[PDB]
Amino acid sequence: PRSLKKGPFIDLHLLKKVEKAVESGDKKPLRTWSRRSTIFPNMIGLTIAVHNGRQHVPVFVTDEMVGHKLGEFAPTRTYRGHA
Amino acid sequence: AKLHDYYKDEVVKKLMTEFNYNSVMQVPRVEKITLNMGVGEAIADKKLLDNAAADLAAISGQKPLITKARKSVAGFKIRQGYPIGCKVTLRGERMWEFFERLITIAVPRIRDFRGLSAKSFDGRGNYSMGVREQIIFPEIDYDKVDRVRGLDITITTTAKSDEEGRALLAAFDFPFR
Amino acid sequence: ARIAGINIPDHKHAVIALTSIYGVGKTRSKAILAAAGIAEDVKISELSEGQIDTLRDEVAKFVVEGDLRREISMSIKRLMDLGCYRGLRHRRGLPVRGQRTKTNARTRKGPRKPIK
Amino acid sequence: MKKDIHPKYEEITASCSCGNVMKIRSTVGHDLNLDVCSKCHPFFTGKQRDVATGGRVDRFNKRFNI
RNA sequence: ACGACCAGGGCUACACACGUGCUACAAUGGCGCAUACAAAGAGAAGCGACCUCGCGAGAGCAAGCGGACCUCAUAAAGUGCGUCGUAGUCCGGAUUGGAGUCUGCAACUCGACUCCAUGAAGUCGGAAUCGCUAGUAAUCGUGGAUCAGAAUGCCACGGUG
RNA sequence: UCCUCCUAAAGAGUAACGGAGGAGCACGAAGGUUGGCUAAUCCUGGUCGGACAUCAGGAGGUUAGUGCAAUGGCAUAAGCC
Ligand SMILES: [Mg+2]
Ligand SMILES: [Mg+2]
Ligand SMILES: [Mg+2]
Ligand SMILES: [Mg+2]
Ligand SMILES: [Mg+2]
Ligand SMILES: [Mg+2]
Ligand SMILES: [Mg+2]
Ligand SMILES: [Mg+2]
Ligand SMILES: [Mg+2]
Ligand SMILES: [Mg+2]
Ligand SMILES: [Mg+2]
Ligand SMILES: [Mg+2]
Ligand SMILES: [Mg+2]
Ligand SMILES: [Mg+2]
Ligand SMILES: [Mg+2]
Ligand SMILES: [Mg+2]
Ligand SMILES: [Zn+2]
Repeated sequence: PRSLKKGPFIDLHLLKKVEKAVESGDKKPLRTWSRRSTIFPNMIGLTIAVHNGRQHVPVFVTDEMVGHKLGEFAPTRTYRGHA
Repeated sequence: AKLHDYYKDEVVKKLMTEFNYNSVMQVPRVEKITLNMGVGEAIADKKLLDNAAADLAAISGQKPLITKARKSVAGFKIRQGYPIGCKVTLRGERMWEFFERLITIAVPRIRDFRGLSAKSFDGRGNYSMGVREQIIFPEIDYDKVDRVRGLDITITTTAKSDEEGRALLAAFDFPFR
Repeated sequence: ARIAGINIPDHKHAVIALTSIYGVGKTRSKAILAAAGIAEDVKISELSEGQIDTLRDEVAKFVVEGDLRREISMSIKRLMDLGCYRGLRHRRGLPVRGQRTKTNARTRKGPRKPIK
Repeated sequence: MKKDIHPKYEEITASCSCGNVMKIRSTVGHDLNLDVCSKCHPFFTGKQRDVATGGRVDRFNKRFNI
């Protein structure tokens, strides 16, 4: 993982979109290609449509979803089985 | 009979208060404790039954009654009359002294003990629990034994309801939860 | 010879029979015996019961069998309930850490499953 | 009770690490030294402490400052 | 547009089959402490002492070096003493959880390493099959290229033999 | 050849190449006596333990049992120790 001295990581355009949806108080799904951004505690309660390579799957943000990144909730390989 | 004296002096006064019974004979009381080991594997060998009865004879100092099959079932490959388990009925002072050694020694010797259930009172006050492993009693030597048995305890009391027995064991600080 | 719920073999040494505890290893067993002042070359035999009580207090300083198994199951079911990639790997039975599943995933996948 | 078929059931003393000296009737014969008793078992404090969920937001804010 | 630009994903998937390798199943050994003997290489957007802090990977300050000068860099196997005493073990280390470091805009998919805990299979391998004739096989470590980072592969080096 | 039920018409008996089933034994205790006991099934709770072993309680009240076919009996048990 990343060093603590660097802190977390998040895209600036994402942190501005979070700050906008916070101040506006709108619950629109934020579509986002930032699969590498760590979730912040101010992101709790938002639908964020994480890209997977092909489309945007919506992720409601939970308390437990704080210390992770957005890509963990957007699986990129679809596998059902061989038979 | 130490807990029997503690029953007779403080539990009856407590329950008469917390239920507002008309008579003192209306209070619950414990009647018997039954110690079963269902040994369905003794059809393989008698020695497993014969040694499981030896361990439980050490727990409660009575010779166990070897129980047999009431009828025959084929899913278990048993016939009517095979010795299939062992039981011990405990009454009186030997009941109270086992119940003291139980709630004082053996329940703390449970691995990962985290409480009992209050949902095991068979709708009519009679409590039933089952232990996974006989080594929680200190009567059994750990090197000397070879096979992990298990038994089940059935406390039969005179409480009509389920809560009057729950309050009775809680008056004996029985670790429900 | 009975620490933290379970029994402990007497013929082995101190650090090893302590390492029989689910939650300690040779490191933490050295930290236990160093905090109890007990030499490592002694057995669980020829120990004072006061030394074993000091040992029980030192083991009680850490997280062990029932607590540790509860915490491990809580972390796994936290990933299960989140539905992250690690949760999906934990419930598909597949390796979590990014290993290969084309070949050599036999620890998580068990023995071979023949094509029928 | 019957006479011979039963094992010996004799009053002995069982002392514990919390110093809970307790005399019980048992089939052990020798005296007993315990590890935990019902007085000193962590059923009333330790199992309550041993859940220990902890917070994820608090972990996040703990790891740094803005 | 079968051309060009960008983000994200993929080339790392997984009922399975094969090839080439690594580590093992231990006592001709795992352990701990002490200690002896190498060669050949690389280094400036680099190698990075000493000292301090950290259990640690590492961090800070910071000399010296375009290098028979300085650095990578203490060779390990070995030997001496004690230890385990045949067990799925003080063998084996997979797997998984938690805490971290570093590189790099950025380690979710998808990095390496460290610490604590965890401790699978495996007790010498069916039919079958491979390499090797002497400083060889076997075994033991070392270095380099590629490379921000990322080898059990490759290319080289000496030790025992 | 023998047993049981129906046909068989409320005493007995009563036929058909009429309708349905069994027997050609067993037991030295599965007999005698004294003493005692009372089922099937289901519900709940409960270690391994599972639809179903054993254990405790409750409903039920013979729907069970009778060495074997059926019928008639059987709690004073003819049933079970
Ligand atoms: Mg351990
Ligand atoms: Mg791209
Ligand atoms: Mg490829
Ligand atoms: Mg090892
Ligand atoms: Mg050596
Ligand atoms: Mg040694
Ligand atoms: Mg095996
Ligand atoms: Mg072996
Ligand atoms: Mg590199
Ligand atoms: Mg290089
Ligand atoms: Mg060589
Ligand atoms: Mg007539
Ligand atoms: Mg007539
Ligand atoms: Mg008869
Ligand atoms: Mg009679
Ligand atoms: Mg049941
Ligand atoms: Zn105590």
